Amino acid sequence: GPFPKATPQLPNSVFDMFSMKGKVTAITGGGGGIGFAAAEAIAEAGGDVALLYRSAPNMEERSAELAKRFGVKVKSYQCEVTEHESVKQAIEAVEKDFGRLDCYIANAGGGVPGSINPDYPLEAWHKTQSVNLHSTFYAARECARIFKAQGSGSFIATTSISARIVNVPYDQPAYNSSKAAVVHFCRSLARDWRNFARVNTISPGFFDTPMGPSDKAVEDVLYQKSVLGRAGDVKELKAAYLYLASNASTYTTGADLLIDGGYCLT
Amino acid sequence: GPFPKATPQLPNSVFDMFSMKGKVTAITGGGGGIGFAAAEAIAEAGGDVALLYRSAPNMEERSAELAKRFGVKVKSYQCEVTEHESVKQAIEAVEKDFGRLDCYIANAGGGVPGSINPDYPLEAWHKTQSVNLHSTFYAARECARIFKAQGSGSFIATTSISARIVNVPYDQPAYNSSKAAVVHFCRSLARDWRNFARVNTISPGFFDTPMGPSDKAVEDVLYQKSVLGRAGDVKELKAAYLYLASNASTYTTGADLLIDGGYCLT
Amino acid sequence: GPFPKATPQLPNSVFDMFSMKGKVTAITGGGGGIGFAAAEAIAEAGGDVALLYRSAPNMEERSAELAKRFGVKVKSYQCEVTEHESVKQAIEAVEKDFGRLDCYIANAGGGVPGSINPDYPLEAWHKTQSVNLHSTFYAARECARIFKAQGSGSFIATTSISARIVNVPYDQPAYNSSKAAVVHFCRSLARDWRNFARVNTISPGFFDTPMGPSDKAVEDVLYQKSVLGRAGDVKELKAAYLYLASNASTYTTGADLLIDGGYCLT
Amino acid sequence: GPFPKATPQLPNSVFDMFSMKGKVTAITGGGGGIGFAAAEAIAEAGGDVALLYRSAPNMEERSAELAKRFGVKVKSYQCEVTEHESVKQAIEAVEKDFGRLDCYIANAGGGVPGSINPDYPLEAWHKTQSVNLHSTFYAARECARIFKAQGSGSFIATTSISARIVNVPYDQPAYNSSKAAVVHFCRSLARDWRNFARVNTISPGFFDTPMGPSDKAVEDVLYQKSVLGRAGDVKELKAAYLYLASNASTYTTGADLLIDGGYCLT
Ligand SMILES: NC(=O)C1=CN([C@@H]2O[C@H](COP(=O)(O)OP(=O)(O)OC[C@H]3O[C@@H](n4cnc5c(N)ncnc54)[C@H](OP(=O)(O)O)[C@@H]3O)[C@@H](O)[C@H]2O)C=CC1
Ligand SMILES: NC(=O)C1=CN([C@@H]2O[C@H](COP(=O)(O)OP(=O)(O)OC[C@H]3O[C@@H](n4cnc5c(N)ncnc54)[C@H](OP(=O)(O)O)[C@@H]3O)[C@@H](O)[C@H]2O)C=CC1
Ligand SMILES: NC(=O)C1=CN([C@@H]2O[C@H](COP(=O)(O)OP(=O)(O)OC[C@H]3O[C@@H](n4cnc5c(N)ncnc54)[C@H](OP(=O)(O)O)[C@@H]3O)[C@@H](O)[C@H]2O)C=CC1
Ligand SMILES: NC(=O)C1=CN([C@@H]2O[C@H](COP(=O)(O)OP(=O)(O)OC[C@H]3O[C@@H](n4cnc5c(N)ncnc54)[C@H](OP(=O)(O)O)[C@@H]3O)[C@@H](O)[C@H]2O)C=CC1
Repeated sequence: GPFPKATPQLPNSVFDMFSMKGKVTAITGGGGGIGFAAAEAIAEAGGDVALLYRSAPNMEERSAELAKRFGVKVKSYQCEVTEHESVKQAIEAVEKDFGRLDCYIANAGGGVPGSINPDYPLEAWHKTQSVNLHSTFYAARECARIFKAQGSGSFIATTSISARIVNVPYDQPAYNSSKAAVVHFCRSLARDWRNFARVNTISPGFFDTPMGPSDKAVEDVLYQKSVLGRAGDVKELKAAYLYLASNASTYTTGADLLIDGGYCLT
Repeated sequence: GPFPKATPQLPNSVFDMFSMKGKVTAITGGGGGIGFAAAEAIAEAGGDVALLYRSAPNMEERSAELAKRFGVKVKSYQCEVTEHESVKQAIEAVEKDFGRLDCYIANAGGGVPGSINPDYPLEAWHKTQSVNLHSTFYAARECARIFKAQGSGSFIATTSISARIVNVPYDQPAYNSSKAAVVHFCRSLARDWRNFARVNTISPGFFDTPMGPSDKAVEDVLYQKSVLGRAGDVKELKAAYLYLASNASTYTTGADLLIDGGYCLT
Repeated sequence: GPFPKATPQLPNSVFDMFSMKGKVTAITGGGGGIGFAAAEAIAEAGGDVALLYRSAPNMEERSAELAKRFGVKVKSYQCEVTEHESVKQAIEAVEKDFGRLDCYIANAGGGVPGSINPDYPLEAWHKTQSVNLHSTFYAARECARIFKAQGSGSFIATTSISARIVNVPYDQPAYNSSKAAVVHFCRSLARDWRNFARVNTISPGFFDTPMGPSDKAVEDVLYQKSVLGRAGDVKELKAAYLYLASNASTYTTGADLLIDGGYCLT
Repeated sequence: GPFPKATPQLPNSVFDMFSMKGKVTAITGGGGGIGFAAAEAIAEAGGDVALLYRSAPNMEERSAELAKRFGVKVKSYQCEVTEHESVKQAIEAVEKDFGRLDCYIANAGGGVPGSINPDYPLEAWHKTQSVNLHSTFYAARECARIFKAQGSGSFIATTSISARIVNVPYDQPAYNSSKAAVVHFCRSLARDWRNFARVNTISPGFFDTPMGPSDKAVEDVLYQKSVLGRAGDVKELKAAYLYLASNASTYTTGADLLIDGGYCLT
């Protein structure tokens, strides 16, 4: 269009920039460590939250608790992120029940570790790519229509240090490549969607979660590589999700927030 | 050690993590666009602010206004950042006056554009390195002592997109290299101050300040490179400075926050 | 077992380091611009070459021309890279016909451009990931066995500037993702395969092949962004492939060679 | 509209691309491990070489021996890279004695290690910056004139993994930041000089030279971080320097060749 494009009117108050009042956020892996923490940050900011889950229990009860706690709307939705159909239906259910969708957090993830050789099953590769990469694309694709119609939107993917670093001692090229794919996929989206949305990623290091250090051997690697000598606590991501989800970050697009206690420094 | 290092207690509330109450932040370039915006964010979070300036007028008046606005202590200090003695003295004055120093924001910057050839004065090169790079080292060196004695601290340097990309059409290798040096200097400090401080950088794209686009030619490059088709407003750096300065970001260290409206996506 | 690992015995002659005498190289996209250029480089260096193609015509005669021109063995193999069985069968045919496999160049690529939209078919996404990413995984999976049996190998993937920047004016997140994925997949393999092989990528900018600038609007961007103001000529990639394929690069692993005429600088 | 710019004269033979016959290369740190290896690669390719040294003994003999060995012209020059006049004096002498200057390799380096705190002398910071960063600027400044007159040139800086990662266990933010500075300074020159020169860097990991692993604690870090479990041998750099100095790399500008045995992967 004509240049320069309009600078938005912006709150004089930094805390007001963080407000999620009147805004709707959907979060996959909603029942998990990072996902629920993000939900708590956003619910505290006054935002309504859709918690998307697959196998997590008590989600209706956990939703009701979060809603009561913060005085916002929280509803849980079953969503199998490897299935486009399920990803789409969850998004359209959120749009229908809430009236809009301002933020999608593609936070569900997983995969299967292993060296690359003929002992690595072909399905292990594709399940891994499906859960981290294809899932993000299925969500983005459908969000694109909502965000374009609203003229606004914020897409966040939870990536990993594995997108830029190679995990040791348990090789996992599949998971590493799938997360790197997401990082640059989101960057491409930031340009693609420049007229109606921002797109950013958060790359956590090791966090105290069921997806954190699997055993003593990875813990020992963590204590050496993390300059802080410890795994993160999920509260330490809360502000970063809220930062990207809100008007705190209206000039932040195509960015990857590295929250890793210095893991990637050495 | 031992390992794991202890987690740091954090409030249950995401907004309480941003609180700067009881904490002291010193900010060079404190009379300037980005530096005063940062000061406003920190004062809003209840933090005390030392405003470090060189030639900016009415700093005593502007400091008192900010103090009254937010109900915090604000005091200005003359500091020439290319002189280690001036940098050291301002740091020691704030330490003496406020009793502590929790966050130093190495935000002052400048330099001289020009192609690298025999018409580029040696002093231009050295003034540019002094104002961006040496200044930061001078600050870090004296902050190290205070942070180590406190066992806590947050060091922030304002870098630039110029640390990772090359500006056009006006060549400025000196400025670009000086900002790249600061980004990795800071990354080096994050490992080095491990036991007592976090250190991070904020890399703005072009912002509407006296250091924003030189002329129409730079403007035209910005309008097509930035996917948002405009320069930033310093309000949109505010939340990022507070993020890093506070307990919002306790597992964030060695990071470079890119806030560039997509300039670097390409 | 113990450290340090043995330093390889190497020629005093730098030109001898480039020799591909007694080495077998397999190259997907072998009938294409970049792939045949690399074949010419390796044939000249005295290497035997397996040319892997899908639809390219006259491959038996082109192979014959190359073999005669350079006095090496050259054979063509039909290989559809989106299918694991065809990738594996080609690799195993080469191993049998040539007796060994020293270097594999995962050079075939493609994809479907387009904005991420409900108008972007799921099939287009998966076709794009298949030809660039899955293909590379399928080759690597099978090479791992040969390479470790041998105690040596060099895996090379042709990536793109699209791995690290986003292409304009024609959005293509699928392709950009898939190439980013390959870059870090190869980095993960470099660690994975550390005892028996080296793994590196070459990321070309725009080159004059059928995969080069698709129209005048892409050309105009290229002229602005490449500091050299032109597309590459495939001869300008030849040395980089020979460098990685040979003993010229025995301490080079996990690297991404950017050959882009400065496309990524600004 | 002089776009597109003509593609240079490109040898059809990959080995002819590496030829340095009729080309003059000046190498600081010429008496050192990497520098002399670079000189041998370039002498073998038929290039004339100026060995620039500060304190290295027997340089007149070592030059004469390299010249006789390869049948090229080799001369030595006393050059203190921290002083602009000495850098310029050596450049102008080379130009006068050899007639030309096609390639400058800013290879000299050093510095003083240490944590950043009041015990790190201001002089130590400035020495470190001078030897790595300012030296490179001093060379570039004067090379620009020669390259402009020639319409051609290849500027190479020897950087380090330290430009991209943080060394451990012995902190060295000064050295790290200076090297990072040089990487992006070079990237900036690649654009600046785009009409008459190419500009690239080579980032070695630890190599077996007096600037290699200082003690067994560094060695132990090296053996666990580099996937090849050993320090580099200087022969393993030769081909990379030749690659950048010659027509092997005519579309390669603004690139950083990482040659680190995978040190930066994990
Ligand atoms: N913790 C760590 O050390 C790190 C984590 N990450 C990333 O953070 C994200 C969240 O993980 P985290 O909270 O740590 O761990 P959790 O195990 O607590 O959460 C992971 C979530 O992924 C969901 N999930 C997995 N597969 C599917 C699927 N097929 N369909 C729908 N949901 C699925 C799970 O849902 P459910 O339980 O309902 O089945 C679960 O809630 C992941 O993307 C992970 O890759 C990145 C770096 C580090
Ligand atoms: N605006 C932009 O587009 C971008 C700016 N930046 C960086 O942001 C930072 C702040 O600049 P910004 O706020 O935009 O512009 P301003 O011009 O408003 O601020 C620049 C500040 O630097 C101070 N300064 C310059 N030289 C010295 C010196 N020798 N000693 C002490 N102070 C000095 C000035 O202080 P005083 O007036 O008191 O002399 C001034 O406050 C700089 O580091 C700049 O490099 C990075 C990317 C983009
Ligand atoms: N040219 C450019 O500007 C750039 C190209 N690249 C990459 O370089 C590589 C080579 O392309 P380039 O030489 O430029 O272009 P070409 O079109 O000349 O060659 C591309 C090759 O890809 C092969 N191919 C495509 N799909 C398949 C498939 N499904 N199975 C087997 N082979 C397949 C084609 O084989 P066939 O014809 O036999 O069917 C063809 O030989 C690609 O990976 C591309 O992504 C990267 C950056 C820039
Ligand atoms: N070896 C390694 O592990 C690594 C080395 N590097 C870099 O490689 C480059 C070469 O080092 P390398 O060959 O390994 O080690 P050497 O010690 O063999 O070489 C270092 C060279 O730098 C020269 N030098 C130092 N200070 C000055 C000065 N003030 N003026 C002129 N010359 C000076 C020395 O010259 P003289 O003897 O004549 O005084 C010497 O030839 C350096 O830039 C270093 O930073 C980068 C990564 C790793």
